[PDB]
Amino acid sequence: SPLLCANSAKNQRLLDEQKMKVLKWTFVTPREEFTELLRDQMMTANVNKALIANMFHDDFRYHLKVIEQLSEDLAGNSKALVCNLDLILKWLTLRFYDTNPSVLIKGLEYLVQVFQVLIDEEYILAENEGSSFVPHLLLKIGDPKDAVRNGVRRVLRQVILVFPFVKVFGYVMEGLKSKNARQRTECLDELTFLIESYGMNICPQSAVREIARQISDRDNSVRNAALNCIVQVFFLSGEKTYKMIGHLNEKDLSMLDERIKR
Repeated sequence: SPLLCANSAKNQRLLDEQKMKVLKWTFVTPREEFTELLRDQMMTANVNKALIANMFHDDFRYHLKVIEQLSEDLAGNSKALVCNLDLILKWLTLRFYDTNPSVLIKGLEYLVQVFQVLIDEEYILAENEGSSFVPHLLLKIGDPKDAVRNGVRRVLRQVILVFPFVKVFGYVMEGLKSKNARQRTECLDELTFLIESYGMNICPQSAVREIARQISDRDNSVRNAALNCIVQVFFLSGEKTYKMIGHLNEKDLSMLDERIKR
């Protein structure tokens, strides 16, 4: 019984969601209705039933096992992975809310192997796969742990190769609303990377406004990140930036300009 079955069941899952027959995979915190839906869908998809059992075990050590098994299975059976990609991405989004660093690091490593396969096979993420996955992944970009943050960034920078970079930009932008200052800081740095990489086509005037608001943040790391980001906008946009940043604390302007230069 292979771990994952190459079938076309993803079509019905995508239709189910579009037609409102199952919950859209979106939430602040995942509760049991999402766990039951995912387990139902994996059942229906002929995912190995022992794997399913391990997937929804409470003990994180069975999650590490699941990831190890999927990682080994990926070389020989990439077709099956792709056929079940949406289920696997969903299962990892649940693991993003668990507090175990080992599970995050190993899940992120696996994801790097997965997205490399998608890139190599020229697979294009369904709208639903991207939407179900990226907001939850981005939640970890501000993790306390260095290896988690690096893993999230590595995966995120693969996602943009197989999913619209304008949509990813949008999801990163949402991170500015976090109550967590490290989340705001890391999302700001990511915006800077994306703007340097894609140019101002990816960054409308309204986003610039939004980014500039973060300069007045009390947390010094958020302030320094927003400044670096507006500076990068300045290098691509020139004095028109000053019309885009809205209207700022003249202390900011001093900090902005003294970073704009030097």
